[PDB]
Amino acid sequence: ATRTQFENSNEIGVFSKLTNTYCLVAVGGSENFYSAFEAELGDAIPIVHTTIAGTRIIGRMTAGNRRGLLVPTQTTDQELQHLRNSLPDSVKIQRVEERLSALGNVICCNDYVALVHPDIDRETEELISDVLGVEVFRQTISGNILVGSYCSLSNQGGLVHPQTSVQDQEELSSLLQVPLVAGTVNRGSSVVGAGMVVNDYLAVTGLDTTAPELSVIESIFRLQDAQPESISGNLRDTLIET
Amino acid sequence: MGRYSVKRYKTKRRTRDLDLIYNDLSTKESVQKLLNQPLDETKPGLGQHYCIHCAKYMETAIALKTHLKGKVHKRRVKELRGVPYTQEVSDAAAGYNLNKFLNRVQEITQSVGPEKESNEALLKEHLDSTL
Amino acid sequence: MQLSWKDIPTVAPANDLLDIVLNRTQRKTPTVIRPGFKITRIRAFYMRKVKYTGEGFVEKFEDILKGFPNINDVHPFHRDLMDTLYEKNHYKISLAAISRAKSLVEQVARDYVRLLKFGQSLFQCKQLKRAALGRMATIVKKLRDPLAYLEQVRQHIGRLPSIDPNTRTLLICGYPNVGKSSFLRCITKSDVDVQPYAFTTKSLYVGHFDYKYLRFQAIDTPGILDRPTEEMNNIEMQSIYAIAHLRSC
Amino acid sequence: SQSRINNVLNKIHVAQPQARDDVKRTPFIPESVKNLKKYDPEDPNRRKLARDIEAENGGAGVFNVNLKDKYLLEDDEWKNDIMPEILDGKNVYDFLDPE
Amino acid sequence: SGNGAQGTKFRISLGLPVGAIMNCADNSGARNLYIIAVKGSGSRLNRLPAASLGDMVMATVKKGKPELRKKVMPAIVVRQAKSWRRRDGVFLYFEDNAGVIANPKGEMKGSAITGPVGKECADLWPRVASNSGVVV
Amino acid sequence: RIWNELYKVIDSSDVVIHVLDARDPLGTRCKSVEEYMKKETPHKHLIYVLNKCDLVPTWVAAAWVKHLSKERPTLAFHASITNSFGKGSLIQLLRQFSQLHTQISVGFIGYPNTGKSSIINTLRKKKVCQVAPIPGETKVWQYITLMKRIFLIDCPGIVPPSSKDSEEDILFRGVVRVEHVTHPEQYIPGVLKRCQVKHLERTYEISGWKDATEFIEILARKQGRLLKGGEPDESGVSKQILNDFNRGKIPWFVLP
Amino acid sequence: PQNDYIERHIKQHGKRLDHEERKRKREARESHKISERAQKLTGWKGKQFAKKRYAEKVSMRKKIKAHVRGISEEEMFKVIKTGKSRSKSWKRMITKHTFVGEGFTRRPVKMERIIRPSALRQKKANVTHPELGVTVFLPILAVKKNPQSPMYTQLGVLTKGTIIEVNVSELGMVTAGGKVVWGKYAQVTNEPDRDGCVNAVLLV
Amino acid sequence: SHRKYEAPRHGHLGFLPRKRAASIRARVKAFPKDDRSKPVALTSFLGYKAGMTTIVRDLDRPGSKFHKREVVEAVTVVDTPPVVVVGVVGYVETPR
Amino acid sequence: HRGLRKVACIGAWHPAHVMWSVARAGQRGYHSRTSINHKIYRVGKGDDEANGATSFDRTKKTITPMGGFVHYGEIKNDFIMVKGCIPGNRKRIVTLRKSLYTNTSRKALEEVSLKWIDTASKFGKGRFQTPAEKHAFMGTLKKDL
RNA sequence: AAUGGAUUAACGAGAUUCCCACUGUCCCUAUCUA
RNA sequence: GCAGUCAAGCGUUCAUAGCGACAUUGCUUUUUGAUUCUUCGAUGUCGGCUCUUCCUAUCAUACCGAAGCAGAAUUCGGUAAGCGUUGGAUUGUUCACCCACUAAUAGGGAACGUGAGCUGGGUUUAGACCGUCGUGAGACAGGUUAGUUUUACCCUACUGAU
Ligand SMILES: Nc1nc2c(ncn2[C@@H]2O[C@H](COP(=O)(O)OP(=O)(O)OP(=O)(O)O)[C@@H](O)[C@H]2O)c(=O)[nH]1
Ligand SMILES: [Mg+2]
Ligand SMILES: [Mg+2]
Repeated sequence: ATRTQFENSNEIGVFSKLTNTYCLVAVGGSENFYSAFEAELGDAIPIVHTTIAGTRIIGRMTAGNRRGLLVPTQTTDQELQHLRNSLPDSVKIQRVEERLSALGNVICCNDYVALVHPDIDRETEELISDVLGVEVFRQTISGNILVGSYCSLSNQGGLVHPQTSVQDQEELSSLLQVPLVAGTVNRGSSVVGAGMVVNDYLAVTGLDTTAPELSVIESIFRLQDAQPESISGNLRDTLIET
Repeated sequence: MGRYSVKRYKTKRRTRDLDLIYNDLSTKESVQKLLNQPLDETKPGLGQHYCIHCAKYMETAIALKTHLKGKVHKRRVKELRGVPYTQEVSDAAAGYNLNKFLNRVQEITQSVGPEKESNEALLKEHLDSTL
Repeated sequence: MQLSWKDIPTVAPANDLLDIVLNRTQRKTPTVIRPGFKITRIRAFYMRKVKYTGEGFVEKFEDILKGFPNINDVHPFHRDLMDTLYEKNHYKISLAAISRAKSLVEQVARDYVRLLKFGQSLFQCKQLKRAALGRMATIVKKLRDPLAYLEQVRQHIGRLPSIDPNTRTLLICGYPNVGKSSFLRCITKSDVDVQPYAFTTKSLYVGHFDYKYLRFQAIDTPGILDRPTEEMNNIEMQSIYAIAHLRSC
Repeated sequence: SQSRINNVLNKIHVAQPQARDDVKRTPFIPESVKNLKKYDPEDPNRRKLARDIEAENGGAGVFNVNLKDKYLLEDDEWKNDIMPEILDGKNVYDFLDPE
Repeated sequence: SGNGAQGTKFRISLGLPVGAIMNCADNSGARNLYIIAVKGSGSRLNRLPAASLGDMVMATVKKGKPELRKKVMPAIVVRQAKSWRRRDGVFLYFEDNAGVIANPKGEMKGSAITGPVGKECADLWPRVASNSGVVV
Repeated sequence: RIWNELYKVIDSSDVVIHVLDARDPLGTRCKSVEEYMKKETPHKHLIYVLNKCDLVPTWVAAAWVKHLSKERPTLAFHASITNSFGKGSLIQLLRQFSQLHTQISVGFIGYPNTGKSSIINTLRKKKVCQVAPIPGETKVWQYITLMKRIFLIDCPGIVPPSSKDSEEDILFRGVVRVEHVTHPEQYIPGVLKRCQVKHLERTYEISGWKDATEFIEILARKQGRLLKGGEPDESGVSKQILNDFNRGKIPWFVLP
Repeated sequence: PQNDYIERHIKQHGKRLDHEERKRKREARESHKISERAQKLTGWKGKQFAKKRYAEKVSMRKKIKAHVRGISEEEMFKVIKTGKSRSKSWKRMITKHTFVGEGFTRRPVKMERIIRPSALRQKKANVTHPELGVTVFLPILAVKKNPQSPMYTQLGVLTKGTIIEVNVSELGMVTAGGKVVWGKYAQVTNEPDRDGCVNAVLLV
Repeated sequence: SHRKYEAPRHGHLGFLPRKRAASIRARVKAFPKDDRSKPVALTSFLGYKAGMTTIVRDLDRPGSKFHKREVVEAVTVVDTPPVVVVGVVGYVETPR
Repeated sequence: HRGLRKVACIGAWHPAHVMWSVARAGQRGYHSRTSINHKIYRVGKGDDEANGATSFDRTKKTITPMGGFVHYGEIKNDFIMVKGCIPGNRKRIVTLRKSLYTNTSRKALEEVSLKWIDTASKFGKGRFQTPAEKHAFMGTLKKDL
């Protein structure tokens, strides 16, 4: 768990993408946001400056995991060639054409089980299961249509937005096979997917994230080497006050 | 540019277009949605009596009887006979994505074609039985 | 509003506050008329200066009555620190004197515009302008004593610590010269003096610490001597309502 | 209260997977990350962190990051060359392939 | 720019002047918006404050729920239908005018956005881009 | 100027009649004026008149003059000329004050659209004054003479500048010309509260209605007044209802 | 914040290094700047400086000591040209102040000739008393003697030297026999055109 | 009166009198001064303007929102044949 | 009355002279001007074939658009490609001074890199770059065989 | 109150207010012909 | 403003024949921020579209000064007119007052700038109605409606041209 801010915005998942085996950042202005990932990840995995369609918002235009990576229609051939040169030859890269272009708001995923937008086509439901190698489920989180913004995942656990019902979590945790908590990030912002990035060993959120808000994120994602998620019951007295 | 063409073909007064209308007829689920819209206050026939070919609401059920028996509505039937001219037809003409183009023409000849004609046959089976 | 009072601009004494507003309507408004003008221009010239000065005193008075924290219905703790420290009677009387002094400026301004519309010459319209400014200066010179009191309660109310009664606090109470200041210095980050004499802290000092992912604030007391139990020093009386009202350990 | 705690219970009551498969799914931490040192802020010997490579030649608005020189080719001799991207008509990225 | 908008905003064609009715693109319940003023605007004799793509305007609602009508509230324009210039060599325009409504911090009121969202608007405002189903 | 002509005709007159709406006199009359009459001009008489009493039933208008008889004499009246009610009575009431003053100016104070300048037209029994259902008729008062002694004066109507008293009953009294409301559709649930179920169904006669947003389109499809493109005009139907509330085409009255 | 914090910062850090040099070199120069402001400040800044500089010499020397004109009729009458074509120069308006009586009830506009306006009607007057030196705000009851004609007695023009009949109910004076006095005679002393106050010395 | 709505002037007073020039070749008013250590180098040049065209360019500009992106822009093309020298002129500084 | 394309009030009653700043009608254009900070992109050579080809295009073409420029012929000399718009019109003489002072902004220091030069015809809505493209796209014609 | 008053369908180159449609009146000016 | 009080000065020499700055007291509708919903006869015509210029008594921006000025913000005060001061809503209306933006919505002058530039909306004929007064012709305390002044080619000024 680490507090980091893009230029003065607490929104991290808009501006950055983080998988188990690679990280993607924007090119905005100065390399202060870029080095704040290398302080935690280092030389081990490639952290790549890129743009998608000449934009900074690359955490919401792409969607991928440690197997594959998906870029939308409007990605130029230079920005597609530039990603392939940087990444090693393990990760699959494929340009996806669809009706809708925001792949970040639409495909929430871990390495293993992904959710999609309900109005997504049957042709790319094939393509997601081919590249990412994951099981695809058509689902809404409490009847919200954008699953990439209001739900974050990893192989450890997942975090959902606090308007989600108690029944809807247990119904949806059967599909994802991970523990889930209705949580808030960046002082009560419901948008929990764009608020933070997370993989199986690191979480990066904004400076507005408070000290009780790090308590749930550290617990439900099991970040330290001595946190089996059972201590979120010992953190109940913090959450009763919050 | 002119006087008459500006009055009807501004960006404000644009009709639907020929591309989407072929998609609405092509399956049996979207036909049953448009024939059975929920009634709306902001629509001319209060959200009933909608023609699918001409994207156009009619005032009264009498105004469908006199609309189908006209040379205006027999354009749009004759207009929607074949392949609906996507972007892919224009790219194939320059020597660019034939196999993307020819496979879609292969599917309209085989699959999407007789599914559309078995939908337009049922509209005349329905709009004569109710009118 | 709640939890803090820093947003009160100032107040000048009556020799300065009269000096500002009457200088304001000389620089802003036009100032040159001639006796050969039309009577409508000369009448509507002095109608402008009476009303504009009249609003000039009220816009300063609306900056006083809006800023001060309205001691009744704040909270029975914030009311009662200000009872011992600021003496509710002198607080409520002086602000109600200005609210009386605000409404009298509106009465003089609405009369001497209304009487001025029948001035038939320059030598008559000039005198209604001067009498309209003089009777406003009478209200200001009479208000000389409550303004100097309100300046000094403005300089002290900004420096009070920010506490919330509904939040979880803890009170540290005991005798003077015991160690309750030195306990506060080691428990949290706060600049509280640790000098070895009896009454060092004369006001409530607050420091913040964190236990189990939360926010705790530690309120220091001045330290007390009970001896008659009914009357007590105002330095010492600040402790008792910090014990009575504040619902925490 | 007993009408408001079920709102708070929506955060506290965690979800359970019900275990719904035969297939086993395990998290993945690459061993280069495990072998890596932890970055220490004040250190006589720490890694450069291109924040600091930026600052020593110009500030933040004037340093120019080469987006190249940081990627993996089979030969680093041609890491700076230029894709033509257009010949006479019909741009290059539609023609290239394997074989 | 102002509050909320991260970065700077380039010059594009001003499509929407004062008193221009435009559609509403979220699921909040408003159908059309009605602009009364444009923030960040200039000041010149006899001009009209004109909006563009990716601006924040103060806008009222003419048709919608009676909880929402008769109160001024900020709004962000996401579609223009006046042709502007992307800096790669193309002009483009949308089918209609559209805008979503938000608080002055720039945070969305609804939960989803129907129809395509402009690219220059999605760069300038992050909270729009979280709720945008379609970009461009 | 609307108060400058009021303080001219209060100072002039001897007996000030005050017209009160028989639909709702207590929300109608004034609040600052009656308190002013006792403090600076105590020798004046300040009588009430309840007009528009054919709009209300028999026992209710007889109940308003009895409750108000404990402070003022409060005549009961109908303001029309060809079939009047109380024509000889208020003439006989003004023969009592002028006999005490053995000229006497009598000004007609009141609330707007309550019928000041139509009672002079049935006292003079000719067309002296301008009458129209829109509120803002006269800018100035005019001397109107009968008996050689009593002089009728009609001030323009006076709205007491209180904030509440309401934000929206200002439409329900005949105060604002209702063409100039920015949104008239929200006031349609207000007139369901005043007007009963049978009275609204005796005039428009269609059916049972629920949820006033539905009731407007029940009327707008029956009137056939609709925008180009098959669209019911929510403004132009709500304007006609809010006029017919003020012009008295629908029966509504506050119970005593 | 967090009660008084500058005076704690004075103790634990000091004012400055040269804070005792600069402050001492202020009033060494202030003997030269008072003579500098008096020769500069052209135009009303040399007026209010000289009014406050002269108020300081008075305040320091105290510590050393410790140890009817004729009113025309062309004024107070205004030509009111009435009608559509403004040619009816008949009507007149009193432009000076007037007591109007308790029960007044204005005459009709077609019938009247002389106009007493609404704003210039002072009912009450400041009644100062020479014996006991107390100014009491008392209402006016009648206008007995008006100079410069007997005509403005009936009208009520209240310029100066007008003897008015003022009640005394709050004072409660005791007469011979002690019944009680309830009214007196007072003479006004200032023109009420210059101010809305009407000052009247009660004649003793 | 006092104009009631202040507004900027229409037109620039610097470029007056607006009149036809003296020749089709515009004269040069002032040159870069002299750095008397430098090699000999010419200070101006003259050629013939001919048309416009468009240019795309990969903008390499630190700090901008178009850093490392492509930008279309319009240039002029001025026909510039080699120019041959025929004379030398010397100037004496006077107090005029 | 008396027109609408004009200044209405040309003066007040004092001074009794039309002042020198009230925008009368007269000559427009053909003034001399000086426009500074124009940036050279490209200095081609006359003997250099393929001037319009950048490092990307690699298509042997000259900067002369098809059918030459409009109201001006072919280029076949040295040229300067400078951005923005020089005051003047076609077939006119310009004079190119150099910078008058050491410029300070970072815009004076950027190393430009051209990626494509347009050479479609300016005499119409031109679509093709080289006359070999037009014969490639249209196919053969009736006057060809 | 036949010095005539209240009411009202139809009609009006009569006087006033608003709503849809519409548009260089306007934002902001440009261009073509006689 | 009136009525006192105090007294450095002034009054041919002068305390007390008599004036009186600088201060201050008399209430001018109620000592506990409740409100005051009070607009009280502007007898008279300029206002606005376009456009230019000028004062400083500065509303913003430059630089200083002083205050419980921790910062953040915000006030008082000086030098300064280079530059900038808006878009709308109700009456012929300026008068009078809101809505929002903005760095700020500063004040004035030039025959209360500007009709042989515009406007005729309103100012002033003859037509007609209602109200008051008159026996009457008619006038008005008054309200409403309808309604003709139309060069420039002259010398100068100014913008351009030999
Ligand atoms: N049915 C009925 N209508 C009435 C009655 N009295 C008045 N009205 C109507 O109410 C309208 C308003 O009367 P007005 O004389 O204009 O009242 P006002 O607004 O005070 O008039 P002004 O004093 O000139 O301003 C009239 O036009 C009548 O049509 C009544 O007694 N019965
Ligand atoms: Mg101690
Ligand atoms: Mg009426």
